[PDB]
Amino acid sequence: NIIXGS
Amino acid sequence: QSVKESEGGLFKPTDTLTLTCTASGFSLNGYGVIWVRQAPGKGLEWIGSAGAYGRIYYPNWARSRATITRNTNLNTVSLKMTSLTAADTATYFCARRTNVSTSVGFDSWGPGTLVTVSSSSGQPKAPSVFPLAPCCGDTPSSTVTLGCLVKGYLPEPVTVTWNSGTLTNGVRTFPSVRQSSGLYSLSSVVSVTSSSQPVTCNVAHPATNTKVDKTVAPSTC
Amino acid sequence: DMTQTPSSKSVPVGDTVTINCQASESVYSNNRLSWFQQKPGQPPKLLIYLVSTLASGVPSRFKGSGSGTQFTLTISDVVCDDAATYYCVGYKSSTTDGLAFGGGTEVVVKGDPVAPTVLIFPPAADQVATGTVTIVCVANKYFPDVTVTWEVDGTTQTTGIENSKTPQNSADCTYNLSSTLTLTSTQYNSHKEYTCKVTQGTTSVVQSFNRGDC
Ligand SMILES: *[C@@H]1O[C@H](CO)[C@@H](O[C@@H]2O[C@H](CO)[C@@H](O)[C@H](O)[C@H]2NC(C)=O)[C@H](O)[C@H]1NC(C)=O
Repeated sequence: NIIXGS
Repeated sequence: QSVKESEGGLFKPTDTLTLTCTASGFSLNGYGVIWVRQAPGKGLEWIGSAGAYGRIYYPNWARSRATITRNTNLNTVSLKMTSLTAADTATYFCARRTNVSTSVGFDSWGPGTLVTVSSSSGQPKAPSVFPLAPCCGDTPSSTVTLGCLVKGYLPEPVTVTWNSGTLTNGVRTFPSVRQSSGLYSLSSVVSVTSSSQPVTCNVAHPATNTKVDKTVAPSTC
Repeated sequence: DMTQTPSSKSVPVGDTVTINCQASESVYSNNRLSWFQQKPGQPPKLLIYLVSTLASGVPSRFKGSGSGTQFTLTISDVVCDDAATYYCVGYKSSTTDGLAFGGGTEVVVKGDPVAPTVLIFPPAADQVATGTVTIVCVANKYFPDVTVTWEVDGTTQTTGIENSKTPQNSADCTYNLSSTLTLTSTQYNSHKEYTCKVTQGTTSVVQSFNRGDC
């Protein structure tokens, strides 16, 4: 989940 | 609806820099916050980011000496940097991103805070202000440019107004230069008609809590 | 890694200019790319997010395009107000080295050429007692760039000189420059003629004063 927590 | 960086100022090499990003008119909680700096005459440089959902990420150069922390109680984001060098002299910015869906659509930027890491003297200095007037031997004309030289201050910045802000047009305030001693120097001029009363330049040096008024008259011989 | 080319470009008023941004690796979802405008002494301003969506209040003559590893900013009908440095920022992930700034592209806007008006200011009377004097030479409202030369009794000065240039005027594209010559009080009192020479290509403007007369 490396896209702003998602 | 604006963000602001806390005070920078004068640092010696090996000091620690601590800066706080504060918001007014909206929240920082739940929004991405980034730290960027800009050395004199160089490009914007990423220092690190506070993700909107808790993750903190850095560029590799900064991961060892910078740490970025969010305080959701106080609605702030902070930056701490260790082992300062003269190369860390720069303007430091924080910025807020309204929409996470943009990732880097950073929307609201602070005015920037000036950090001077001085290799030559860590002691502050209040400026001397000297009038700038044409040689008294010169023939007068209908127009005249007068000014003030703000010399020998540390750290940055100084601000200059003319006649308490009532004289604004035809004012040219130049970027500062660094003397060989390490002290900074700024110059400001203003063009008026020769019917003008004497002009007064208002110089503020916040780092020394100093305000200087200098009234400049054209010399005559 | 974001590579921006060229580092600098001059564009006539009214013409169109294109700024290039090379991402070594495709940004996330092929669209995590923003453009920024920064004028010297000011914070950056967001121009475009998601490759091509204009931020609110940004004129439509700014156009963002691209995809993958390659992006472009196009400014049509350039005005002096567009003199600035422009930056692209690409995002891959929320990890180490996972966003990058371009090195920036300085856009110089070419307006009408204007020759500088040159002013020289002898040191205030209360400077000399301090043991050091600073002589100021100002070149106002000029384009294109100038070079400044200092002479003391005909001898070209090679040390003690600092120069500072304002950014391009947002209305007429012109610069202002301040040049300072710093000497010891004795050097000042030992010489007579102080001269500042402002050269603009094939044009030169020279202002002098004689210490005895001021
Ligand atoms: C965040 O997203 C909102 C929603 O898309 C943006 O609001 C829009 O702004 C554009 C101009 O850029 C307008 O044309 C839309 O009508 C707006 N929509 C709404 C619902 O207000 C907002 O500008 C974005 N902000 C950032 C910094 O990206």
